Amino acid sequence: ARRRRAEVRQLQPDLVYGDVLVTAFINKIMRDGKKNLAARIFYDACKIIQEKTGQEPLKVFKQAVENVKPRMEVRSRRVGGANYQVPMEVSPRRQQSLALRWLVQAANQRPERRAAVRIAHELMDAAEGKGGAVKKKEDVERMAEANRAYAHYRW
Amino acid sequence: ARIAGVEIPRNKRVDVALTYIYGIGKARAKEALEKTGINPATRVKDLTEAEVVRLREYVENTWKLEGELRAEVAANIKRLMDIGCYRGLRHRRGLPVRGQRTRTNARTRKGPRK
Amino acid sequence: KGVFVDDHLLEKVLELNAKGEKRLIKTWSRRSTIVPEMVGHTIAVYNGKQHVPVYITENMVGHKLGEFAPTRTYRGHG
Amino acid sequence: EQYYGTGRRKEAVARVFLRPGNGKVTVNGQDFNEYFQGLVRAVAALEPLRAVDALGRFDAYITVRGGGKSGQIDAIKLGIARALVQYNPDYRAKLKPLGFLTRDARVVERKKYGKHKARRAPQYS
Amino acid sequence: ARKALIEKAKRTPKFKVRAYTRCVRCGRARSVYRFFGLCRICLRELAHKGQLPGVRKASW
Amino acid sequence: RIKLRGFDHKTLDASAQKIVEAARRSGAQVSGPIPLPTRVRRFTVIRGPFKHKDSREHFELRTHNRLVDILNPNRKTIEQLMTLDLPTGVEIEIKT
Amino acid sequence: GKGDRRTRRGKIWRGTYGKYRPR
RNA sequence: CCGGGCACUCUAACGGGACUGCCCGCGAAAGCGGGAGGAAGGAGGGGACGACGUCUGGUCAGCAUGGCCCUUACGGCCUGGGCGACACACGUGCUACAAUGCCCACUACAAAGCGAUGCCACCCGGCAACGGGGAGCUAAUCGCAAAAAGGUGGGCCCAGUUCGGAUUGGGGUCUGCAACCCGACCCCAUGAAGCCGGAAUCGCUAGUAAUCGCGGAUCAGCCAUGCCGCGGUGAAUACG
Repeated sequence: ARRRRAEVRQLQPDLVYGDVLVTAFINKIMRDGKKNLAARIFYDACKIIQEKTGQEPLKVFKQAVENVKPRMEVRSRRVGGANYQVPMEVSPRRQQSLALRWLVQAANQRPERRAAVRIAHELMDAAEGKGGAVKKKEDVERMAEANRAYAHYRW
Repeated sequence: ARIAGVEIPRNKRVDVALTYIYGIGKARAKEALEKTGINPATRVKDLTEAEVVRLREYVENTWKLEGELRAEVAANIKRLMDIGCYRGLRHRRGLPVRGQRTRTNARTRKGPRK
Repeated sequence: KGVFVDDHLLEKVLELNAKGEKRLIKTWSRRSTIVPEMVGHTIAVYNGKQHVPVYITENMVGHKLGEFAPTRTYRGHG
Repeated sequence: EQYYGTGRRKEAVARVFLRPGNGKVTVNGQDFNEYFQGLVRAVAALEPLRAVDALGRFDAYITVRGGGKSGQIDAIKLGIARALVQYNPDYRAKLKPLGFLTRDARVVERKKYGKHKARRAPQYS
Repeated sequence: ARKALIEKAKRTPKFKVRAYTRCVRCGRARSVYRFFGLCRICLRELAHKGQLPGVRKASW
Repeated sequence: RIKLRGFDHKTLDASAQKIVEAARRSGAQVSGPIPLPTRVRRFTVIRGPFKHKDSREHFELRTHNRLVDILNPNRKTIEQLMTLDLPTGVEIEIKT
Repeated sequence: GKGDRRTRRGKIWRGTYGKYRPR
């Protein structure tokens, strides 16, 4: 996309809750294409959002997204002969991808036995303020603003 | 000791435990469960002396096993290298026997390189 | 079932050991299997350049001919 | 008696008969839920029945040959979105605007001579 | 060793393993297509001249 | 069962409507032209004489099968089709 | 997996049968 | 499966269809944005096709070809060896270091092809490789043939391990005159490294990458993890 704007693909809803952001997390839970295995691990762990802390698997997910989505990020740019990390607002589309991705990583790293077990846990804790993706979101955000010295070094 | 040539594997099952011995893999092991009546399930602490001194009475009697077999295979080298025999001549070299390239790779018979 | 020894050599062999055991049979048959009559002699086997002799014993009966006169010269690297 | 819809999607063949009534579903001589067990893309080509509210206007008989499990599924999606615009040619309204018509030419590509799997190029120096 | 070689493929010798596909207009040993009797480069230049019965250049 | 083999279809599809058209005028009652799935043999070749594995090309052998049946046989049917228009490159087959 | 012959996945990749994968 | 039927599915030939052609927006024109109808729109996806030329690029070892040179040898046959050597060095790759895993049972859903001293249905014997017997096909009607993953539900429980299959010992088969050097396939046992990799680097934009199995060629057999194909599940992202 030197030329064009690089087409943003919509996703399907998910047959189970009809949510285009539930397909977007399951795709990032995916591995080797084996999506049938990618989909259990949600509803395997959605069930773990329901068993433990009896609530709403629909809504604990959708909060855990907004509880890891970073409004300010820093990317390094070259000026003078310097490597200044530039303060910038990470766009909403970048957010979705950013939110979901840390959410898989932080979860995969967890010391729990089954995959979904972690997945649920993380989602729970993200909305609760204390996850692994939630550190990373604050890390980037306060990495920015620590760098507001480079705010007009933004495009 | 405990069982067989003097080895010990509890806290796991009996069959997987019988693997852990020299001269029994996964096949000879489930052929011993056949010939004694033990059922591969039981967790070795969960076996009682009877079916464990039954175990032994068969396995310590049929095959060889610990101490030996190490000496038995080694006398298939003791003779191989004392013989002709090229194959025992690349035991005297520390080199791959079953005809692989040595120009490249070939490490597990030489060890990490120098 | 199947054991292979050329039979131009086992012809001499069962003619040599028979008609007064000598030794020193030169041959180009390392493909043969050293059948148990060869026991105690001296076969001069061809590795390609040289006829390396072998003093045949019991310690190697079911064995072939060409393992016993290796084709390559090693000695070392360095 | 029936309503018929030809379905394909990437080397798949799904022949449907929207024989009216309750809503029970057989493909290749068993319940949709028996054949398509495990699969979560398996709920499905019954979704075109959700664009014209007719979960309770049609049982189904289907024959299917080719591709794979979820590749057969998208065939019946053209096979159920066609068997409804056939019944009521005024029901493509909320079918093509809802995008359940058409047939996706999203085929697996010819492996190229040189590139290890169509495009996955060899590593160089 | 080359021509006296191609002669040697024409005369089956001591065993049945010992035969191979040499070539005809090529004296070529490798990449011998036995259906065509032709040796990958034999094959190709005659495929372009059309001296090969209904052998198309593909495209799909 | 008049199993018509061949390489070229346009020459093969002029004579399988020839023993189609002509036996119908000479008896009964001609099974129309049935086309079997063509059996394809390919040849992928290193274009260059030497090394150049990176560059090759694709050649195929399309030998398309064609069957056709005669329903009510008759005489004059195998004597109208005893002497037949060729072409230089078409394969025949007789059965019943 | 596919290099451990003495199992199911090992024979398949390889194109073989026996005990751990029979016919 | 029989009748029975071509509507299907499929097969394989000839046709149809997209044309910025219709509207809206802007533009001098061409042309861009957006709309409808449309199976597909703006090269719809891929292939094939790659300019005058460049790199004194590559092949005299496919072949031919100017010349130089050898003509009981630089010809030629043959037996045996080497092309597979190993102190090391780099490229392409295979299988991994596990639990989104491995193992075992059972259960589904492809495509492309190839099949006569061939593909071998099916029984019998073998833990098996295989070994007998033996049915059918000139092959859309017999055969390779199993797809695999997946799905079900049980085993494993974080263990250098039911992770991983190297190494070696022994007993075996098949091809073949002949498997010492140097073959694959099988059974038992041995079960090494490796707990994801420094500096560096490669591939790929949609059905692509990833992951999974299947064929074919050459080939007696085979050292294919290679190559040329085929389809199964099926993403990530693109401010610039």
